[PDB]
Amino acid sequence: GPVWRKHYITYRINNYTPDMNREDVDYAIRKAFQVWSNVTPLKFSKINTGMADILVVFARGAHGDDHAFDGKGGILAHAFGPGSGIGGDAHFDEDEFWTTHSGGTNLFLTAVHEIGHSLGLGHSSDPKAVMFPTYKYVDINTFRLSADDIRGIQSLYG
Ligand SMILES: O=C1NC(=O)[C@](CNC(=O)c2cnn(-c3cccc(F)c3)n2)(C2CC2)N1
Ligand SMILES: [Ca+2]
Ligand SMILES: [Ca+2]
Ligand SMILES: [Ca+2]
Ligand SMILES: [Cl-]
Ligand SMILES: [Zn+2]
Ligand SMILES: [Zn+2]
Repeated sequence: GPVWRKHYITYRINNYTPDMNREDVDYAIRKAFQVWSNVTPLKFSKINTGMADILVVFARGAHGDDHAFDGKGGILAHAFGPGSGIGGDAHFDEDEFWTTHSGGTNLFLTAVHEIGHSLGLGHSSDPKAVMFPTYKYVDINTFRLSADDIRGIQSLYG
């Protein structure tokens, strides 16, 4: 698959989940981008106007792309690999209950996984990997990418 042919990447939060405080949503997303920028040459910037590379969206059901969300449970989010338009964008299922910790589905951890896809990673067979298919909560205070994750992203971006 493709990679981003540039190191300065922008994101915009299209809309905010009513589940969380807006500042917590901003924080979770910013910290998620930071995870990946720490291990790559990529720099992520939040923009408030115009078209961003990565649009962050909360939506439910069929929401205008090829893939409808499915209510509470099952699919938590999806994202599109590098490219123009919908490429890079990360969509979070509003039928989930997004939380700062483990009360519902953790937005930070979900966002790390989705951003990985936005940057061109597929899934990992390592259960320790953030790119493993199955969501599970981990202590976010001790959160780190696996060796499988770091190798994955550095093979794409150095
Ligand atoms: O992005 C996606 N890839 C997929 O295969 C689906 C299903 N998976 C999920 O909804 C999802 C979201 N986050 N996590 C997760 C996993 C492991 C650790 C972690 F921190 C978060 N899994 C599918 C394409 C709809 N969406
Ligand atoms: Ca895009
Ligand atoms: Ca769902
Ligand atoms: Ca919700
Ligand atoms: Cl919580
Ligand atoms: Zn979507
Ligand atoms: Zn995935």
